[PDB]
Amino acid sequence: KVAINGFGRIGRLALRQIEKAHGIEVAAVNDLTPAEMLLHLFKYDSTQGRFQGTAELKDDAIVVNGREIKVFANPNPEELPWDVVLECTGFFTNKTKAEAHIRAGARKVVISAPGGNDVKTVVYGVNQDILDGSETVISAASCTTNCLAPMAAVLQKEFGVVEGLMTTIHAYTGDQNTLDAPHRKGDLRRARAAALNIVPNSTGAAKAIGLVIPELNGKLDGSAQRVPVATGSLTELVSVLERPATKEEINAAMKAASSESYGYNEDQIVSSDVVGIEYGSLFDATQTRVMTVGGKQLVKTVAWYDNEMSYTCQLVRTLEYFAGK
Amino acid sequence: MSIKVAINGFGRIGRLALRQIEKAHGIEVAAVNDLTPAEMLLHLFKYDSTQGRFQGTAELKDDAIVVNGREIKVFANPNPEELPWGELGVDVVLECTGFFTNKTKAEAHIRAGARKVVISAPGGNDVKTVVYGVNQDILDGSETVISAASCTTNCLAPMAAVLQKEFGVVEGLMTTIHAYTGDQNTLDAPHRKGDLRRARAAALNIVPNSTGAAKAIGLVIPELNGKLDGSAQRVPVATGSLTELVSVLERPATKEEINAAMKAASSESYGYNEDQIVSSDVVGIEYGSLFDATQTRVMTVGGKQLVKTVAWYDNEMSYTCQLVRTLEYFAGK
Amino acid sequence: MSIKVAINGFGRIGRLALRQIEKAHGIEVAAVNDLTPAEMLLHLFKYDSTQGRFQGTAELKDDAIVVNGREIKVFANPNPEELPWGELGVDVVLECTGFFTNKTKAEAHIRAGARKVVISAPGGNDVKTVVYGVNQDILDGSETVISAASCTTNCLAPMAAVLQKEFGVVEGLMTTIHAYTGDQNTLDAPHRKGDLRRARAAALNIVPNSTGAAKAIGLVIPELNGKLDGSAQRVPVATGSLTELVSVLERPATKEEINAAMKAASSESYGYNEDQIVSSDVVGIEYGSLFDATQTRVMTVGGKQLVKTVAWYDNEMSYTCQLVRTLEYFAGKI
Amino acid sequence: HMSIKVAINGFGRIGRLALRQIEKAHGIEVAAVNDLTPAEMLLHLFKYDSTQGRFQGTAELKDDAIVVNGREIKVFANPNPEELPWGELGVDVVLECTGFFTNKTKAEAHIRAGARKVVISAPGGNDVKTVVYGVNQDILDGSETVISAASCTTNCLAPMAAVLQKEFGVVEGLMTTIHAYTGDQNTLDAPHRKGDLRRARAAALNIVPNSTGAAKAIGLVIPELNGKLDGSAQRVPVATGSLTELVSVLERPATKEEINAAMKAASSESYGYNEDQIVSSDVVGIEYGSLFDATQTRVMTVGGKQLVKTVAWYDNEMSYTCQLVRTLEYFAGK
Ligand SMILES: NC(=O)c1ccc[n+]([C@@H]2O[C@H](COP(=O)([O-])OP(=O)(O)OC[C@H]3O[C@@H](n4cnc5c(N)ncnc54)[C@H](O)[C@@H]3O)[C@@H](O)[C@H]2O)c1
Ligand SMILES: NC(=O)c1ccc[n+]([C@@H]2O[C@H](COP(=O)([O-])OP(=O)(O)OC[C@H]3O[C@@H](n4cnc5c(N)ncnc54)[C@H](O)[C@@H]3O)[C@@H](O)[C@H]2O)c1
Ligand SMILES: NC(=O)c1ccc[n+]([C@@H]2O[C@H](COP(=O)([O-])OP(=O)(O)OC[C@H]3O[C@@H](n4cnc5c(N)ncnc54)[C@H](O)[C@@H]3O)[C@@H](O)[C@H]2O)c1
Ligand SMILES: NC(=O)c1ccc[n+]([C@@H]2O[C@H](COP(=O)([O-])OP(=O)(O)OC[C@H]3O[C@@H](n4cnc5c(N)ncnc54)[C@H](O)[C@@H]3O)[C@@H](O)[C@H]2O)c1
Ligand SMILES: [Cl-]
Ligand SMILES: [Cl-]
Ligand SMILES: [Cl-]
Ligand SMILES: [Cl-]
Repeated sequence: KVAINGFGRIGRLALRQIEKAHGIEVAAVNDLTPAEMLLHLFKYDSTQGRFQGTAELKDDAIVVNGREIKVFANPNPEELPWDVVLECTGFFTNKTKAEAHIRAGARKVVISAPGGNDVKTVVYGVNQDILDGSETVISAASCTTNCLAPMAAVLQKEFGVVEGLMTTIHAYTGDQNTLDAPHRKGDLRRARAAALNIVPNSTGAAKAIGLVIPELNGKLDGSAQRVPVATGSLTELVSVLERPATKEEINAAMKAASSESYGYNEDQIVSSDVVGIEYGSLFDATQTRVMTVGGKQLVKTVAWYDNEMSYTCQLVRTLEYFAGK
Repeated sequence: MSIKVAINGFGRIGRLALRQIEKAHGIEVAAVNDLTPAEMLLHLFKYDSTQGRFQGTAELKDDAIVVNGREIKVFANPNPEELPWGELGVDVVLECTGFFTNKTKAEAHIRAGARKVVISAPGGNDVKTVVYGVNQDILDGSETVISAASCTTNCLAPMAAVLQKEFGVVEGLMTTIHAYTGDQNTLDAPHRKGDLRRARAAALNIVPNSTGAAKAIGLVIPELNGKLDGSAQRVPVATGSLTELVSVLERPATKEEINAAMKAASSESYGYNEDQIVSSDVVGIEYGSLFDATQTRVMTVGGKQLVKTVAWYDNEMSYTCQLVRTLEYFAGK
Repeated sequence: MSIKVAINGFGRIGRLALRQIEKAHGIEVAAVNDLTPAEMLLHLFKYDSTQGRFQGTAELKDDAIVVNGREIKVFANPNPEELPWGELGVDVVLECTGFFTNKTKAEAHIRAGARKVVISAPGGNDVKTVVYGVNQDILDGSETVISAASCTTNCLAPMAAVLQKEFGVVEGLMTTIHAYTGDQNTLDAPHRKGDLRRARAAALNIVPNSTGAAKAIGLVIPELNGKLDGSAQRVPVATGSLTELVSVLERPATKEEINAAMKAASSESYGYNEDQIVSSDVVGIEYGSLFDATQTRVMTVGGKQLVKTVAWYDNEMSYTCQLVRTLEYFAGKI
Repeated sequence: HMSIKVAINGFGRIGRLALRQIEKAHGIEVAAVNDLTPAEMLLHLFKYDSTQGRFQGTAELKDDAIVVNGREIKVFANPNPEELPWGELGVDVVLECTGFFTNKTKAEAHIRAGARKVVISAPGGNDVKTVVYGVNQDILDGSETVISAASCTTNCLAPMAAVLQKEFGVVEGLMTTIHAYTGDQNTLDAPHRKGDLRRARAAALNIVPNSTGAAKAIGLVIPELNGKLDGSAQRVPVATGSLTELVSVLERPATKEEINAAMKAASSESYGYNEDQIVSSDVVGIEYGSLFDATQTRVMTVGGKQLVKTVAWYDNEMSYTCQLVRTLEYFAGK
């Protein structure tokens, strides 16, 4: 029995994915918007396509595949009439703010974002075992961490990482402006028209990797380039390894760790081929480069992800695992 | 002493208005007001994704931007009552926020000490609406708050004026094919005003939306009152737009007669085009409307004629230039 | 005995045509022809920027693709009369290259031994032109080359049929607001066919361009012969379109009457929509045309009425489904 | 006492912008252009440009010529350079901008037609010297007939890579150019002429991985970096304007400030220095071949080991064009 705070991109897609899930179901959503607008945006999606199911608005609820889900329009989480709250508003990104859902009535909580260093942070398929169930607020990290972590863990376990720099070439998101206009958080680059620009912007995914993979703590950093695609992204990591490697060995080790969370690709795919996938990360063997200069090696590895759907499915896999405890 | 202008809302229209007034003689911007620190505003003034780098010097100071050496005071007060327009000797306020679009709200600037307001949007019917080059003569000087109409109205009005004078208009339906604007969302998300179509990702969609522009032609040209209506389709270009009018005229016409009549009426406000241009060629033009003779169609069936005429506009720069022309005329009179 | 189809031009329409024919019974694609090695065609069949991954299996063999376990021979002959259509027993060619869009050019396939050709485009004024759901009865099977018209005609025709049948049309002007297509350049560059507007960067511009969909409507709906014309505005969406028709009707009308008549005429080819949808909601629909009742306008000024009706279409998938409906109907008589 | 008379082969993105730039130059003038198209189309694309704006000058048509700022420029449409009247017109240098003659034997056709020298607007193979103006133009000794102005990415990377090599020493480095899409990509998903499965995909819809030899070419432009760099490209949906990231291991310790101060110290007309929070569209139309962005400099130190990222912007159109013109003027002066 799950509940979704923030019926945004992540919140609405989560409901779509939970609709296919057993033993947990979305019982209620909360947003800042009337139900008619939430229902419309659930049914019709510019990048994820039409919802595959029935969705109609009843009195104070929406009916998805025959079942009723209550809808609320409150900007105060403490005043929510609440087992697990998917926190997807983007405004309660730490334990103190997310503790307000617990004092609204609900037991546990999964923050759909980095939740700080005082909350356990799980990338499903990498370190979900660190959870023992007694946690009240957990974090599923960022979209980029879920892409970076499986690739980086394999590099750490199989060769060891001295250090690495990341570049995520990222779809634009709603925290960028449609056209040039003042930006709420003072970011001079996110203020620019999103669909017209390559936009450099900072990201902490690589620096914070130690929360998911302790043995990479302090070894990675990087930054982002936002580009005019509405969803679909990739993460490059340029690293110095501790032992020699070939492109073939690197790719072979990637394939060995492939799972429902970590896909392995050998086709000449582009970003739109990645829209809607359910892997949290899709390794691209075609982009692996090991460059050797006088015995010294420098390595580039690349993984794709749908920053929307890839993260949503990871959010649901982690949500399911956390519930089984 | 120059006419002293203050800009309320340093947005798309506000910033370009500053650019155009910088090149004008006899008038200068003394202050701008917005919701933002001066550093964010200065950056957006220098760098523009569709209109190019600012061609001039622009520097940051303590609560001010210095444009071509001149200090422009920067305020960040969302209540226009409290702005020091009186203290600064402001003559005219360009009201460009999108939030003070009627007579009583815009009169807060006059209570703050300014003499006149021009609203950069439709301002209600108890405020005169001026499309420069069509009906500015309706001003008699005693007005305090006026409107420069919408971007689309400034595009349609000169085209409709020629059709009415030369042939007479029975009725007409407009379709504006419009660049997306800041009132549309970057990605699918809740929309503040409840618009299920403006809620959708702007650069991904053909987005139908309503507009009162064709109805308001009935105000700029009274002999067209109740005769026009239309709608909009927002499309994924960041600026640059066109207006189509399908009309029933009262007298027979040919494609050549319509085009010749458009050219004869061309001016600094109403341009005349015969090239095979597309919307990006229209970015940054200074005509309020650019008639496209290549798209004129007069279709005759059993004596009955149905006419399509098309004009381009940069919904940003074209409108800004009409806004500045009206401002200069209004400040003189 | 299944109806054997070949696809000439494995492009946007050609590849989607294979997807739809794969789901059909009694008809199957035996071969495709393009100017390209099979790996490139297999790759593009599998991966599609606007229509999504192929929902099925697709693998490469020697100069052939295997779709859902079935071999489809692949050819690369740019001259269609040298294709082995007769030898393979090909009943119908879907002509989707954009280079053989009249009777003389498309007859190459009959010279190569195929029995019938359907052109996925306007085929000129001297070939039967069919919008499925409007006029497929004009076919008796003895035709050798027919046209399924353009994407816009399949959008315009069902809407215009209702207006003509229910109210009578004096005249009308169309505007299609259309996704950019492959006949426009990626960036500003010389254009092969000399069009100064299609030369411009497709995804940066509103691009006026001509279209014969309304002017040629008389081939599909005889009572509208010579009564419509119109034009296009190409805009930066990669697929998905709408058609506006501004018309003068012969008798008075209300928006509700127009909308009710559209819904009454709705079918698998002609959808009826009442939601506040935008173009991306229309990518991948199977209606040839989706009428939008929210955009209907009847304007009355001193008794005189001017009418606007608007219909959506996925110029890719909407047209493809119309092409396959026409193909199936044509093959059941051939 | 005669101005340098230039012919432009390929009136494309680079060809047309080169004409704009040469019009502003003293001592050099365009005498003719050649393409595959009638003069009306070339004139139209010269006046109107979706990313670089309207031409700021006069441009009119005549009988098989364009008149730019009052001066006549002859227009030809012959696709074999052997037959061009380069000798008869006294053409000193040909800017080879077609993308179809990017090696020495193909480009020497302009010499056989009567021209004295050729500059290829692209990598030209290894038996043609590759010149990035401001980095290595002194390698020309005058005896060259055919030279290359390299690629846009090589012109972006080279001044940045030169400062790091001279000031700190470079062990190795990997490049990623995040690059505007170009005309070698398809408008929508379609077969690709050269068999590239990613450039086959819709350009304005995708992040498109693609290979580039730019980082390897630095080993030719800056011989002390031979064999030390490689990299690749991601084409993204902006119509022009790009950046190049370099992740490198240096030979001596460095800080962000030292790296930036050295970049600023080397700035010139070719190599710009930026400290503002700019995005790609701010770079459209710049005349630097490379614009270093001090705001993206990163030095990461982990247990004494350092890894360095430096980033430079470029307008792959105008930045390269101005580099092309500088190289032309220098090459023409010998
Ligand atoms: N968008 C992505 O690609 C992405 C990827 C990974 C992680 N995330 C994270 O997920 C979170 C949500 O981002 P998003 O993409 O859904 O953006 P969004 O703008 O689509 O989602 C926010 C939604 O919640 C609503 N909302 C805002 N404040 C609220 C409040 N106080 N109470 C209730 N509803 C409120 C908004 O109206 C909107 O519908 C953020 O923390 C973001 O960093 C997003
Ligand atoms: N953009 C166009 O094409 C266009 C064309 C014609 C007319 N207009 C009209 O011009 C007006 C402005 O449009 P825009 O496109 O420039 O919008 P915008 O969002 O780009 O700019 C509006 C600015 O006003 C500021 N603002 C908002 N509320 C404020 C307040 N209370 N006090 C001070 N500053 C405040 C915002 O911070 C923002 O910078 C609107 O009324 C719009 O309808 C726009
Ligand atoms: N794209 C649409 O929205 C749309 C809609 C309706 C109708 N149509 C029509 O369908 C046709 C194809 O359009 P498209 O968009 O699919 O084009 P496309 O460019 O995507 O596909 C054309 C294909 O034909 C191939 N081809 C070209 N010349 C050939 C030859 N001589 N022999 C064999 N193959 C050849 C090309 O290599 C390419 O794969 C055109 O007539 C077009 O007007 C297209
Ligand atoms: N676009 C960039 O950012 C960029 C940057 C640096 C270098 N370059 C290089 O410059 C060259 C041109 O690139 P572009 O982007 O201008 O391409 P383009 O497609 O815009 O221009 C090529 C032009 O050459 C013409 N042409 C082709 N074959 C011809 C022939 N046989 N004879 C005469 N004219 C012919 C074409 O009609 C076209 O106008 C390529 O080698 C490219 O790699 C491009
Ligand atoms: Cl970095
Ligand atoms: Cl309407
Ligand atoms: Cl028309
Ligand atoms: Cl690489």
